[PDB]
Amino acid sequence: FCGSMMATGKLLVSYAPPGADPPKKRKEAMLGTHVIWDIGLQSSCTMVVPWISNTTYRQT
Amino acid sequence: GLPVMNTPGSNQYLTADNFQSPCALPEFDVTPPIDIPGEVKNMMELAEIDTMIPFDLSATKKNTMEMYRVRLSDKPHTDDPILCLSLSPASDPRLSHTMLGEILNYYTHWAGSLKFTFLFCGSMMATGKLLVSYAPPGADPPKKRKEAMLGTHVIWDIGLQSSCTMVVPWISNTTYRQTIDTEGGYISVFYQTRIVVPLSTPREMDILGFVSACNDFSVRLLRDTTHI
Amino acid sequence: GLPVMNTPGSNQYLTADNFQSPCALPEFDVTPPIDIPGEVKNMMELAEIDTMIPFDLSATKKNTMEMYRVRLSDKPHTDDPILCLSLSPASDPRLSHTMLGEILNYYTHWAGSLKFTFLFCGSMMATGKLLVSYAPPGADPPKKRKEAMLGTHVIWDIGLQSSCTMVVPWISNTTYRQTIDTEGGYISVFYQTRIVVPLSTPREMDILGFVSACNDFSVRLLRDTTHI
Amino acid sequence: RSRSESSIESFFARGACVTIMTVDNPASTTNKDKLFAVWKITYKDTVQLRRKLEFFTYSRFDMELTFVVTANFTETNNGHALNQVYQIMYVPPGAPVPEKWDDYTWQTSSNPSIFYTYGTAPARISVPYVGISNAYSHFYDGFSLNDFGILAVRVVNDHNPTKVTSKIRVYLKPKHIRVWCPRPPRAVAYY
Amino acid sequence: NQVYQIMYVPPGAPVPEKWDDYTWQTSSNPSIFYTYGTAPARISVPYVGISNAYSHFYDGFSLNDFGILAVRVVNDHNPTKVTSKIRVYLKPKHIRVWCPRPPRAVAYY
Amino acid sequence: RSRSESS
Amino acid sequence: RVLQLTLGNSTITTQEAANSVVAYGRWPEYLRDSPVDQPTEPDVAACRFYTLDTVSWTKESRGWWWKLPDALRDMGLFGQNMYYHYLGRSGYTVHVQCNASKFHQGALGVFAVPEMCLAGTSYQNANPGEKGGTFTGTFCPVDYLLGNGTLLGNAFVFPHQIINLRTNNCATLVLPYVNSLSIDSMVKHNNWGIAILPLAPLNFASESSPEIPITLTIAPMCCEFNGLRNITLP
Repeated sequence: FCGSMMATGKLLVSYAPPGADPPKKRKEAMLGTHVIWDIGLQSSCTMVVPWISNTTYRQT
Repeated sequence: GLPVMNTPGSNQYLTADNFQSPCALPEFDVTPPIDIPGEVKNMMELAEIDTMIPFDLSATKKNTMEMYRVRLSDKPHTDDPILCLSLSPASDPRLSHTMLGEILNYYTHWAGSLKFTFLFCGSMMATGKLLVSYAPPGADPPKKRKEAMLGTHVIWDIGLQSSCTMVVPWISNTTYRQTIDTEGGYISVFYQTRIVVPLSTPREMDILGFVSACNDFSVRLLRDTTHI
Repeated sequence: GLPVMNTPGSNQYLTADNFQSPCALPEFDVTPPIDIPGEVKNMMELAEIDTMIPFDLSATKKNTMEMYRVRLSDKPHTDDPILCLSLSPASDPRLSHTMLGEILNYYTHWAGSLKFTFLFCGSMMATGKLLVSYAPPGADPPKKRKEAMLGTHVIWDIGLQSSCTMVVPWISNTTYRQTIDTEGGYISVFYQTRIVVPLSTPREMDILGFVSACNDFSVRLLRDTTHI
Repeated sequence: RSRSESSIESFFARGACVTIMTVDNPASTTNKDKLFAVWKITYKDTVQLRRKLEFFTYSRFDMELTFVVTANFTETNNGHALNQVYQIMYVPPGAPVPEKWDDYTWQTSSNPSIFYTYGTAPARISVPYVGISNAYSHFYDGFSLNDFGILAVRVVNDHNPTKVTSKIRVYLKPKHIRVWCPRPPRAVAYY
Repeated sequence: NQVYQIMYVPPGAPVPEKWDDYTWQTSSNPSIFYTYGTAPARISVPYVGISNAYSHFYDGFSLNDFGILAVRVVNDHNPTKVTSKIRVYLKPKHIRVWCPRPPRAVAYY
Repeated sequence: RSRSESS
Repeated sequence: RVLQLTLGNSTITTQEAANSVVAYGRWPEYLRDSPVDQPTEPDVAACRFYTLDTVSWTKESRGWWWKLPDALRDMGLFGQNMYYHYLGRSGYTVHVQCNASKFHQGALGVFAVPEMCLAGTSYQNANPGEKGGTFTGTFCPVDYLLGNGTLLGNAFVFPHQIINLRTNNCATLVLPYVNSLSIDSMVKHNNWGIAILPLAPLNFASESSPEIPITLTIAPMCCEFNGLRNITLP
């Protein structure tokens, strides 16, 4: 985040795993995996999405 | 002599009390009792005896042996339960008339585990499989065999063992079930497969059902009601 | 048998007494109790909970949140107290309605130490200093900041700590204060300095006040009055 | 200083008339229904007790009930009578309550009973905690209040030709109390 | 047989006004139901001074209390007036005194 | 649970 | 310093849970010994911080309230568990932060109230699910009363914490399971009830966000359910 030093809020970042459908409501996304990243406390939410694939090598 | 004060409660007869009363035959010697076999020490030790459940209370079938068997047949293979049965030991006419129920009738709270039994009593050569399912309370009795197989349920093979027994478990928020009206669960039996048979043997088997209390069962706060 | 003499006092019901009474369900087993959290063992353990003091009982402001805040402002810097407050936990409407007071209402003598609190709840950037003074009983509440600074008094800096707490002490000749009408002391708050602020931040802060009993507090001789 | 006088007991434990059951001698002449009177034990009438209880959310308590009976003839007539005797029936929770004067319920063995002969030491019994749950509740945040039984009183002398009305104060007094989760008290006003 | 109610009202407590004032019911007040024609009723309030001893004299400004007795019959619609006296026989117990003073002449009382 | 009340 | 609490698929950042209050100083735990006691134990995914839709506190905001478990009658799993199961009992950590700028004076009281019977009656009326219910200053139970004709000033008895903005901007009540029973129907009976009232009225500087958000992060703890498991015998 690169907004005011005084600005503050909370954004929900959610990992919709594959096969499923991207979430369209905040609610649905909170049910999934998701960080609740407070703008005001830490200027940057990092987060490693995990590796998956049946075919244990993803095709580009 | 010794100074005393009679507090309130003196000279009232209180049915619910017990105090050493003066005996009217103090000289009289009582006949010593013998070791008659079959002394009961606690009412529960009757609730513990599996008795028969009148599955059919149809005015016709009732008040005769007929109110106890289930006509397992071989007619159009429908998909409903063979015999559903709500486990309100008191809130259900079927279970009410049982011995268990008879003792339950003399109490308000009771809380234990009912154990049922289904003794099949059809041909020695007959064979099939019935699904018996315990729908736990709060839910709704299952109406399709499928739904019931998803729930808890024994798959009891007629041909292998003439009787499926099965202790339903004890539950209740209010850790003492109230006999009056409203949950308790259910027990259904589904034809899993038709009851196939060899030669002219009839396509009309029957099944008997038992019920009784397990060691965990107990009752509290007596309440007789019998009057006229 | 044993010779006895019933002295006077026999066969009178004396509400204020207790004697083993015959039980009406001697067979009945009671439901065992559980460890529900939050068991209270003594009324004092409620008087010990700081609650809010309705500083303003103006028909308008009362019976709504408004009866609890004090409009610290930045209007003409007068020299009276911001809010004087007599410590008659019972003899004063303001303090009467508090929880402490509620328990006090059920007793005639009580005698301990009240501890107050003043949580400021204005801007994070706002800043100033207020003088809170304990006028001990017998005397007269101070009317000028000066007089109050001569007395006991904290100089509580808004800017440094959002809340001035302070246990007023226990006193009384008659070593049990009577709840009814007539002394007890006072507690005033003086603007020491104006509440200076940076930018458009409003010049309208507010302050909340608490009160509760300390370990030394206790009550005696119960007296319910509630009727209709 | 000491806390003793404000412990839970010292607070709650206090005889408080919670009601006055009134009955009439079965005067075969015109007595309609005053034949017996019945009251469902509930605190909810005595603001006093009620209030102290709502100071908490949960509580258990062996309730002790005393009985004070008082009679008098209704007609200034040469009212004569033999010392009457009242029946005091305690009906434990979830038990049928009498309807008739002579409903079978008076006879029914379950119900603990009291025969207090007028003009004697006040009658007394003490039902123990009878919650089906682990404590009586005072508030609920769910759907389908608790019971403490019913009192029932009826005169037993029958064909008396002189009407004899009688009040019976009940003096319930919580004993062995224990409470949970204190709550702010309701203003005297709403009751 | 009537029955009298004997209410003890501890110091600084409201005293009944009506016949049926709420005070009779009020839980604080220790009470007595004496049924006529029985062993005389009896109770015994302990020392109830707010101070450390009842005073008999004072040399200051704004006498002590020992509560109030209150009696009322309980049988109601009796159509025959029945007056009743109730003597109270107070008897100090566990006494202890301080600073003897010359006694007042029998006369002034 | 206990059996007491039904002895 | 900021702690980052995790419960499987959910994570919450928290400044400093130093001002955490456990109601009645009783930490929530399971049913102690006092299988046979049918303790079906699914303490897996139903124990994750859920987040209710944030309310917008304003000048004239009276207050908000949520019943628990009610609130979570939809928060995925837990909400499920309150149906496949007849009985249950969970504590809960309620975590109320309300980020605001240094230029917003204000103060909220969060009150956990066991058996919070909000007076003035029809199931749906008293169960606002996940969006909570609001108060009013005159349906909406009266605010300074909390339905029940009580004087606000006494609320503080009930496990409470004050979010005075010019200090901590978060609050965390920790309710343990409380009830007249040992277990119960999680659906038709709301053990707790969280009410948030503004003590000091929300005020701020000229041109600044005039409606600071407040979020609730209810995580059910040490929860459990009844049993369907029967028993057989040869």
